[PDB]
Amino acid sequence: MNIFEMLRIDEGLRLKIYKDTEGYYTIGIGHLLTKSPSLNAAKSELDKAIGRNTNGVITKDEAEKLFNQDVDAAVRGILRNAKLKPVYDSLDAVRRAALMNMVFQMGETGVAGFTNSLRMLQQKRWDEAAVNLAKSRWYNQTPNRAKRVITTFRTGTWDAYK
Ligand SMILES: [Cl-]
Ligand SMILES: [Cl-]
Repeated sequence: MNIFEMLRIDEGLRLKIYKDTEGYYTIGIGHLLTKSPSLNAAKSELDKAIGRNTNGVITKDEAEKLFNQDVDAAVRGILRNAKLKPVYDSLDAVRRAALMNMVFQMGETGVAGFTNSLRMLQQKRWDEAAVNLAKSRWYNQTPNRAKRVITTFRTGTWDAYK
């Protein structure tokens, strides 16, 4: 298992524009197009991202390419963020994948706001962090996915995804 497979599981794969759990227009493997309520705006962002007139539909290859870019961006966002980098540097490989999953879902800024949980992860206080992470809107809104990521930080293994 790895980051790509893990996210592919959590996000799924859709080839036509769709609305995510927050009702925003998305496509592919969790690639957020826009927060605006306009479908046209979404088709516009889509074409600009793919580089052709898509008409709201993309191929598998195109989805994958977006996904690759998004994963890379996530790492790099981690590494440039002063509250995140240090955490990431302290963790082992499986747990780094759990931090990336969260950044991919909620953005760098959203995760950096889990100050207290971050501190706990840095200290390697697994159970405590797991409890603190669950006291969040993130957990109450997408509880199954959040449980998977949380178990991942708690245990340092991929069991939740096997
Ligand atoms: Cl893009
Ligand atoms: Cl969920």
